[PDB]
Amino acid sequence: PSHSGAAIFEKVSGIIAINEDVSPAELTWRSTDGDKVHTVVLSTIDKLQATPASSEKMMLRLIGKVDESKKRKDNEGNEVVPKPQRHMFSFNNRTVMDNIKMTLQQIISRYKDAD
Amino acid sequence: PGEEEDDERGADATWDLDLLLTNFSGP
Repeated sequence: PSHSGAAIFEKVSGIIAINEDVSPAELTWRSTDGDKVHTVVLSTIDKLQATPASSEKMMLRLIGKVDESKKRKDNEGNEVVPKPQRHMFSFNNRTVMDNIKMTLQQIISRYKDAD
Repeated sequence: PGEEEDDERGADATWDLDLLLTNFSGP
């Protein structure tokens, strides 16, 4: 009744499960008919947002990391962190999402406090 | 596009609920 849930990506449905057995508590996604599996390491993930009250669209969004240290200037003497790789997960379950986001989200704030 | 979703109604409301824990440094 937690961690494991259903989610969809790129029009491909699958099951989303979190793993708190390994060092970097990560989660992997596996499709049922799409014959695909996406392992998203919460470690590499720094951001996590679910859709509550205001957002009844039931969807979980997790972003990787950001390192501006490797940025690059420009003709306008301006720079910025290299556009990372964000991920927006969306399922047709508002109850599930809020159940898996609450467990996967906390880990971010918990990890970020040490990582 | 027009009669689609997951990118106009069912995918545009999670940009205002999180982003406030211990990321991007701070304390």
